[PDB]
Order: sequence, then structure tokens, then C-alpha cells
Amino acid sequence: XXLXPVPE
Amino acid sequence: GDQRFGDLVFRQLAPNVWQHTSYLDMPGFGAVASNGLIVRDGGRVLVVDTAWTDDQTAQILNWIKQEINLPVALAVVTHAHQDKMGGMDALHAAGIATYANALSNQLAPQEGMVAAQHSLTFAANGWVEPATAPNFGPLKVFYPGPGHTSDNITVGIDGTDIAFGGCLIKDSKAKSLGNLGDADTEHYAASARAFGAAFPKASMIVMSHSAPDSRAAITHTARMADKLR
Ligand SMILES: [Zn+2]
Ligand SMILES: [Zn+2]
Ligand SMILES: [Zn+2]
Repeated sequence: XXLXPVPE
Repeated sequence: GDQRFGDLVFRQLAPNVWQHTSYLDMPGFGAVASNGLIVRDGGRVLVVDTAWTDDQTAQILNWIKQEINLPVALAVVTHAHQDKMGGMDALHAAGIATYANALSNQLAPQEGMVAAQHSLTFAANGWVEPATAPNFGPLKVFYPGPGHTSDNITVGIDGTDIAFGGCLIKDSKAKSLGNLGDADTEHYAASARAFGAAFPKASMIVMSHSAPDSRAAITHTARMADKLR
């Protein structure tokens, strides 16, 4: 989900 | 020396500079911090980066009204990801002029972000074209080259020890650069080193996902990036 350092 | 205000944290870094921190709780992964800057420049406030959300960004504006009580003249956002540009609608609803890299504004729709009102452009040496950044006061905007993203920009605060690397720079103790999926692994090291060379007097390096660090954060980021080439 493009949540900064989390790619989801 | 941290101040909590609802779900937000402010830490004074200098007489006229605060770090804002907002959190996104991911079920099973935990709360993820994102840091930006608030700068008091005479009779106005300048913001670097939104919070993750409009609601969180509104709470930053409430804290500024309560603790500083000066108008926010402008915000600059350092690339087109949720942690840096999630709150653009809250800034716009407050009548705040917003600035981003022209490339951030071009990528914004594809990234699900709202574009800034104004586009910054850069010389071949990475320094912002002054006419695209009018009245930025102590904010010195530098495009170091592609790394974390192709559009990532950085900001030094003139007259302070502070330079903001945003998501480009990792702390001096980081085990990795994190997710390299949409990174520019070829140019990352040189971009990290350019940020260092642009702000040689910065001894406090502020970054999106760690506490403020020494210039060792820059060297460590560059040396991790050297192993990708
Ligand atoms: Zn980030
Ligand atoms: Zn990012
Ligand atoms: Zn993307």
C-alpha cells in the first residue's frame, strides 16, 4: 500500500 | 524533551526548529514513525513533509497554532509517498502554499498522492532554482540525485546544525537500506554522498524513520549503497 518503508 | 499532542510527537531540535513525528499502526507489523520539520522564521512557520494522513497533518497545524501561534507560509514535501505527502489536502484546506520537486508533482497521481500547488526545479549541480522557491528563508533545498526514489529532495536549515535527508538517509546503525524494490540502487551511494557535500556544516542529520543522528548516518547509507553496485 506504499506505506513508506512497508511496500504494502 | 518530547511533547505529545494527540497521536503526534514534537521534539525541539533548535531554538526555531522542531521535528514532527506521526505514526501509522500496521496490524502485525506495529507503529511506523515518520519525521518531518517545523521551522519558525521570524513571523512565519515553514513545514517540511506532511504526516501520514490529513487528520494527523491537521493536528500538526493545531500544535503550531498552540505552541508557535504564527501562520504557516509554506510547506515543502520531499517525495511522492504517503509518509511525506499523505496530508496535502489538510495543508491546502488551511490555505498553505505547497512546494514539491516537479517530478514529485508529475509522479503524484500514479503514487495516489495529491500534487503540491508549486513545482521546484533544480540546476545540474542539484541546488533548487531560486525563482521556483521564493521566500524559502533558511530552507536550502537540494536534489541529491536518485536514491530512495528518482524524485527525493533534501533540505538544510541555514544558521543551524540541521540537514534533513528524508527517506534517502538511514541511521548509522541500520542493518540494511530496507526495501530496494523501487530504489535507484546504481545512483543511491552518489546521491547520499552529494547530500553530505551539499550541507558540510550539518552535524545533526534528521531522517524520516530514525531519530536524529550524526554525519555517520550519511557515510553508513553511502557505504551500504556502495555494495549494491
Ligand atoms: Zn519513507
Ligand atoms: Zn518513500
Ligand atoms: Zn511507487
